[PDB]
Amino acid sequence: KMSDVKCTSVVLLSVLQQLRVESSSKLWAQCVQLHNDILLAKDTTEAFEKMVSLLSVLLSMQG
Amino acid sequence: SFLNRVCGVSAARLTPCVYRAFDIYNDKVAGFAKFLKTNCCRFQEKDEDDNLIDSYFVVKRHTFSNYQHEETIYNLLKDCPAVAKHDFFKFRIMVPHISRQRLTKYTMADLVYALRHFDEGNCDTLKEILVTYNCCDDDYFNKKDWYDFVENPDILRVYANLGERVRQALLKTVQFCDAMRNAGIVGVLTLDNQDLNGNWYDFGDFIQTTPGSGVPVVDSYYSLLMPILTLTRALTAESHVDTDLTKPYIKWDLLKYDFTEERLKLFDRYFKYWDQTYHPNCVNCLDDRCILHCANFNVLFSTVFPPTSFGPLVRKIFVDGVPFVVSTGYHFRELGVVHNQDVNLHSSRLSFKELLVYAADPAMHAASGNLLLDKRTTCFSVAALTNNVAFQTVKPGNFNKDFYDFAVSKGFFKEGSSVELKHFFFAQDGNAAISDYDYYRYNLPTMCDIRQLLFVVEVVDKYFDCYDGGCINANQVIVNNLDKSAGFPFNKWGKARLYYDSMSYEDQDALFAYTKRNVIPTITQMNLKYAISAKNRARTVAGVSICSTMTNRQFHQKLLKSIAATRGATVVIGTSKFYGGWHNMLKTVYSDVENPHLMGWDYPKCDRAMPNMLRIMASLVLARKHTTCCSLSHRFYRLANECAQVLSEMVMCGGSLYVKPGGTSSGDATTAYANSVFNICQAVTANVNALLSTDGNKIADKYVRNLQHRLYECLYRNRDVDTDFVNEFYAYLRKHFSMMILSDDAVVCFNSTYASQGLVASIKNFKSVLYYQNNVFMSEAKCWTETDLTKGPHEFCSQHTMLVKQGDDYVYLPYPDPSRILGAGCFVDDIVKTDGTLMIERFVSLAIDAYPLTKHPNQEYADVFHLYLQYIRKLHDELNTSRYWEPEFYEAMYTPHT
Amino acid sequence: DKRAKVTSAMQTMLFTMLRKLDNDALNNIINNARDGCVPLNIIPLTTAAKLMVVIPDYNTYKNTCDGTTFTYASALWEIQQVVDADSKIVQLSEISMDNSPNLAWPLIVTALRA
Amino acid sequence: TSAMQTMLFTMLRKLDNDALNNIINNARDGCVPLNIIPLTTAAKLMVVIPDYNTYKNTCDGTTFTYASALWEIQQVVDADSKIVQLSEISMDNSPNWPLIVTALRA
Ligand SMILES: Cc1ccc(C(=O)Nc2ccc(S(=O)(=O)O)c3cc(S(=O)(=O)O)cc(S(=O)(=O)O)c23)cc1NC(=O)c1cccc(N)c1
Ligand SMILES: Cc1ccc(C(=O)Nc2ccc(S(=O)(=O)O)c3cc(S(=O)(=O)O)cc(S(=O)(=O)O)c23)cc1NC(=O)c1cccc(N)c1
Ligand SMILES: [Zn+2]
Ligand SMILES: [Zn+2]
Repeated sequence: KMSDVKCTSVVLLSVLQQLRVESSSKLWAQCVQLHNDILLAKDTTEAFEKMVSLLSVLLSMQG
Repeated sequence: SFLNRVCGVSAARLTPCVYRAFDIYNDKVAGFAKFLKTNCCRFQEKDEDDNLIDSYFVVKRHTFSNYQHEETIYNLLKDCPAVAKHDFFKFRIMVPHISRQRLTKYTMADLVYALRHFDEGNCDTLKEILVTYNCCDDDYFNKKDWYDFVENPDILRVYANLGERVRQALLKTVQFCDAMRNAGIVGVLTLDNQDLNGNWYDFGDFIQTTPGSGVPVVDSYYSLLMPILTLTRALTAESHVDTDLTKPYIKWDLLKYDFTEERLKLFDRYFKYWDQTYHPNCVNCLDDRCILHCANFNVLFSTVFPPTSFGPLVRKIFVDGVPFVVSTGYHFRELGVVHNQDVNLHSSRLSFKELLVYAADPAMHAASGNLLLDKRTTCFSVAALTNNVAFQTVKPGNFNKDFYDFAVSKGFFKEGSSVELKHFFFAQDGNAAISDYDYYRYNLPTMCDIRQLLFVVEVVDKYFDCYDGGCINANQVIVNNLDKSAGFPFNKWGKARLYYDSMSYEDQDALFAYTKRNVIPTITQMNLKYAISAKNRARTVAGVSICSTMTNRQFHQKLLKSIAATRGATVVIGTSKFYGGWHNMLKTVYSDVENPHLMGWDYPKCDRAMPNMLRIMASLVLARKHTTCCSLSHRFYRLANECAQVLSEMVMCGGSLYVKPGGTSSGDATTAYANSVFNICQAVTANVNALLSTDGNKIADKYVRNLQHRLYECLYRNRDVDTDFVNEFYAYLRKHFSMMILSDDAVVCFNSTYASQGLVASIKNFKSVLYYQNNVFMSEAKCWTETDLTKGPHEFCSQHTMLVKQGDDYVYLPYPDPSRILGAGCFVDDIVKTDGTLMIERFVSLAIDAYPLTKHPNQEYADVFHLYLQYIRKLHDELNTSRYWEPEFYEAMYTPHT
Repeated sequence: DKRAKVTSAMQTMLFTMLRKLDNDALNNIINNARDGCVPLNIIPLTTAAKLMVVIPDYNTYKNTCDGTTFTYASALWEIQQVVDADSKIVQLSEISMDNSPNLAWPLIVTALRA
Repeated sequence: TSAMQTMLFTMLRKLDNDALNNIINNARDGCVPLNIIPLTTAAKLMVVIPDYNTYKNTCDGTTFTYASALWEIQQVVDADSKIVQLSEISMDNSPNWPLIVTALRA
């Protein structure tokens, strides 16, 4: 769906914010931009492309 | 052989050549409208090449008596260089002709009408004026939204290229008025008799008196011209050395704040024959209409002066032998210099009320802070109060997976269906607060039509005559939520509850009596808001200081509680939509309107772009309930405190102090009521501009033609209040333009044949009024029209309307966007995730909102209430008609028996 | 109850800001006025010792605070410290056109009056 | 904190995307990236590879597939921080390990 990937994007930015991503201005700004774009997306290919790039922020750390 | 006769008079090679705008006042018709031109001949002049130039030779024919009359008045005024050269000659077709020489294509009335009746796609004359006088190239218009102040702020530079021609027109009007007074000529100056080079040419309506005793009438000229003076920034040259654009700016003294003689010199240079008394300091004004009149001149002259001259005026004060910096006054852009009266230069102790006043004002904060140069914004930065800058962020929302899995279990969120997820908690990065603060660049210094505003304020005051108000004591003040914010310095030590518990009733009474003689400038704290939205923009709260909100409650609460308790009025603040209140509101709007349609509009950037003159007007309307309890000086100092506290306040935004240019503050409780006054003001001036710009010769109704003829003379010809005509125009507006106002949201029920004939306002008039009086472009895509009144208004306060059967009669019910209800259910704030009872109250509120969806023809909309009721039943099982787990509880909220 | 606690907090804050402000240049600015009344907006413009410049990109930095000293508000300011939005010290040699997509903009330049 | 991470993964698997499952299953095997996976074409991507079997599964030739997109190698920088050739990787040169790969989008 679209609602499922949008809700998963919200949960992903919540667990990025709990890992203190926002102590990095450059990293936090990129995550906010991807999350905002996913929440305003209309088709599922762009939203999943930005979901790839947002999940790569979480998998760049140690978990 | 007429063509070689006209150039036989004046040696210049000529080429021969419609709807023009006129300011008309006759015994037959009165208005500022576009009329037809039939009796004239225009010949154009050419350059050294065979290319046409802006010189025109207007030759018209007359009888013999007015030919002798024009000649005998032109021979007395010719020596003025502000007069266009006139050639008088007889041509045998013997008919006397009058040939004016080297006029422009357009007059000043064409410029003033084209900017006061703006229409996208019907603006050829404004484009021609902008191209002819080199403000912009022809290709500039191709760009989309070239006219829009918000989406293209380069149009301010384009319009400001026109300001030097307007200043020369003002100078030539003063020269022509001096020439008329020195020759003993009495006449009315109108904008259609002056071209865009500044020359005056029509002398038919002038009469002759003894020389030295001429009186030119210039109320209509100056007052119709006034919005163009700040739109084109016509007094830009007055900040340069010797009023020359080429010369460098005037280096004013930084210590200088008075500028009273400079304001008087500017008034004498540009408005010498304006006959009303101008007070540069509005403390010396006689009433509220005098304050409005003299504050309109101050907003034009304050654009000349350095921006560091405004704000609080500070002075070194010794408390118990210790040097202290305190504010002893204020230099307003609108009100001039205001001094405080209870200024003690030497003090022994510091009482609690004076300590509160000394902690509230920005003098001790900004005098001990560092200098700040913030290149992120264009607003005036005052001082950084800390060594660091705060970058606060907004977290995303807390996803409610239980409700979402329950909703997908019940068959929701299928693709291609009506109800989807559209409302989210948009997260914000570190640059969100200052980029939201940068939207105060949409507030521009705006001069109003003062003769029009002084009539519109008397009509708007008729909408507020049913309420009662006045000052109350501190023991009569009811505080709704004691857990509101306390403004900048006071939020470090508690909420608003601590300052109401600490201060005595006598302390609050003395603080309120201190504000009737002194100005206490305060600081507003702007923070980002953690809220759900459908758009990407950041939301902000504003915390006004406890001093301001305490004395404003004491000044305004009786009137605000009386407005919020009145049913059946125009302002519907405080009327609940429950228990049949939506139906009563809508039956009040369709009062007796005879050919009714419905109509709504929006105000783009209303919190930011609202002019300071209209906010001062709204405050004076709200302060008119104080004729018994307040003197004139007390009411002026209350106005000055409101201007220093919620209008031109200093804003703490991220550890730093800035200057707010104006606009409303979203944390002040008076903001909704001031927005309603502003809304009624814009609607009344849209109706005045619709009625005065209609050709009265083609108005068939004699009552309406007589009404516009009295409307023009009540604006521009009389300076007293015709109290009998204000009642008549208010009754006319109540009959044909019934309104429902709730804080800048509005529906009207208007007579549609009157709107097609141009007798009441339509969407076009609201667009024009917002363009010249608000510096915004209202698009028609956010405005709506509803021709069938069984369907309700398309949207009022984010609520849709349905006509359903309830009992034995058809009742209007309100319903929201179902996507909004599901998004509020699925995404939840942090406090609601902690306690499970708060989730039950949140879902009961959402099921109350979503109950009228069950009566919708769409079954998918109707299932939202059943989903919320089943989830409420589940939440109750994991934990009469007074039981919220049954549909009777939600049916009883929309039935008229309260 | 709370009146005594709020009074102490308000009183201590008023003295703290009072102690921070200089009294030589502040009395020099005030005494040149006729009636002893000056605008508030010129008090940190003329008497402050620190200047904080918040700079959003490199194009503003090369025009506003270039070199080790710059001129603003008719005074000379030598740069003491530059930090980024993450509050870490950025050296002067790091602020070029090359390295500016590695810097966390905005930069907050702290300067002292010469 | 732990509950949200477990909750995020449960829904993430529920979406069942090709690229999301690719990233999660290869990062389960130690093959995590170093920067953000870019979306524009011809952009940088640093990714570590800890095991030779994971190199066999991911890389084949001068190009490899990550997040259901094609990326071709510019140069591989090992733990010795110097350039490793394309044919230099072999099963007997794997004792001769975790080495980062830079690539661009096809
Ligand atoms: C679901 C929902 C959707 C939208 C909104 C909402 O606040 N809309 C807005 C209200 C006010 C303003 S204001 O600050 O300019 O006065 C808004 C401004 C903006 S904007 O200036 O950023 O474009 C946007 C919205 S929005 O519709 O949320 O997109 C604004 C609220 C809700 N919340 C509820 O309906 C709700 C939640 C809990 C209980 C109940 N009974 C109701
Ligand atoms: C339904 C209703 C009922 C009662 C009232 C009412 O009287 N409110 C208040 C009146 C006066 C004051 S005063 O202290 O500044 O004189 C209030 C102050 C405050 S506050 O400054 O302490 O927060 C709050 C309210 S409130 O509306 O009850 O939220 C105040 C308001 C409302 N509000 C509306 O009708 C409304 C207002 C704006 C938008 C919409 N959609 C609806
Ligand atoms: Zn006055
Ligand atoms: Zn009063």
